[PDB]
Amino acid sequence: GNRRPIWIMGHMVNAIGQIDEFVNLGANSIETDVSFDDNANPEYTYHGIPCDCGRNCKKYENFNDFLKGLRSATTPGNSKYQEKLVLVVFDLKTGSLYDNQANDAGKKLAKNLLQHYWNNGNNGGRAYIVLSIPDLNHYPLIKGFKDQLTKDGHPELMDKVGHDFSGNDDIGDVGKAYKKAGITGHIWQSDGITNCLPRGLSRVNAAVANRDSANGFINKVYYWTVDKRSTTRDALDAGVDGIMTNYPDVITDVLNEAAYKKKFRVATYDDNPWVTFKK
Ligand SMILES: CCCCCCCCCCCCCCCC(=O)O
Ligand SMILES: CCCCCCCCCCCCCCCC(=O)O
Ligand SMILES: CCCCCCCCCCCCCCCC(=O)O
Ligand SMILES: O=P([O-])([O-])O[C@@H]1[C@H](O)[C@H](O)C(O)[C@H](O)[C@H]1O
Ligand SMILES: CCCCCCCCCCCCC(=O)O
Ligand SMILES: CCCCCCCCCC(=O)O
Ligand SMILES: CCCCCCCCCC(=O)O
Ligand SMILES: CCCCCCCC(=O)O
Ligand SMILES: CCCCCCC(=O)O
Ligand SMILES: [Mg+2]
Repeated sequence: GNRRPIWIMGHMVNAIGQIDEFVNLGANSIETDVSFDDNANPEYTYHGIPCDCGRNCKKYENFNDFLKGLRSATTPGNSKYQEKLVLVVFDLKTGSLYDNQANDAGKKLAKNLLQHYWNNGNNGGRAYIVLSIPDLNHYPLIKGFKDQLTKDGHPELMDKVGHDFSGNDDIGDVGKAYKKAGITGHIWQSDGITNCLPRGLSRVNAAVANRDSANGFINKVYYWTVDKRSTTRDALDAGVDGIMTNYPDVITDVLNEAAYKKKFRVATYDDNPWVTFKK
């Protein structure tokens, strides 16, 4: 059948200069960490120690600076436009926030994205955005984000926005979280572990099983963080849509192998990241 489109997601892309670095190695997507200040305002694109093996953990920008850089990379006609960069996953580090600030955090995020990424609707960046939340109890962040876009007069930008709960929770628990949030599509399901530690495929298989069942809730599945060819082949054999990596060129090389070229292709802007793939 048709080739499954694959998102090769550059991991921990937190300095503006790293956008080109990862995209030029073959990434069509990037993942970026978002720290929050004491008021639930996004503050930095900062991961900090501990981080993935072989990586500098401390590259960062003021969050709005990174957003303007991301906008340049994703706005057709810009000197720095990268046609290939089509999805951004914001890893919202909401661990520093009280649970009752989750909604506020969503609103502040929407304000920053609207102002600095989507440029108030004036020739904004075109990439699809996944809001990745590490704690199921922070689901009210989603409603906050939405409600803020709506108040600012850009509710249509939600068409470009999707969702992830990244905490490796039980899949049934994740589904219940979405049910509470009233979310019924644009769902990516992360599964993984730092590149420093070994992991099996049981939960990723279960996420794929949910995605491909008639009444499942997951649209796309991604595995993280994968820096090895063997692991890449395993994840692709398992049927994942996305692979998050410190080395996009490693993933690219595997996808360019004759056997894999026949079953997979690098996703482009016209592949809707919210739509479950069918052969
Ligand atoms: C919107 C200004 C961002 C800077 C925040 C500094 C003061 C903290 C605000 C408390 C959060 C209440 C949620 C408001 C959402 C909003 O309208 O920004
Ligand atoms: C290959 C034997 C098992 C892997 C050992 C765990 C290693 C931690 C993750 C980093 C592995 C990536 C391999 C080198 C990356 C590269 O291609 O430059
Ligand atoms: C982009 C070319 C696709 C069609 C190629 C037919 C399959 C043969 C591929 C053999 C592996 C060579 C890897 C080259 C990857 C590339 O740059 O396209
Ligand atoms: O893999 P994922 O669940 O999307 O989120 C990632 C992991 O949770 C881990 O914290 C890491 O290295 C990156 O900072 C995050 O992207
Ligand atoms: C109703 C019992 C909750 C089932 C588990 C839901 C998963 C996370 C949701 C946290 C919010 C708790 C609540 O108000 O339901
Ligand atoms: C829970 C976040 C962990 C990020 C990955 C850090 C790698 C392991 C470091 C350690 O030994 O502690
Ligand atoms: C939190 C739900 C976000 C999805 C936004 C798209 C549809 C919203 C329906 C509505 O207008 O209320
Ligand atoms: C480099 C791969 C070339 C295709 C050979 C086998 C084609 C097939 O699947 O029928
Ligand atoms: C497609 C609907 C997504 C949210 C519902 C999650 C579930 O199936 O329990
Ligand atoms: Mg991260």
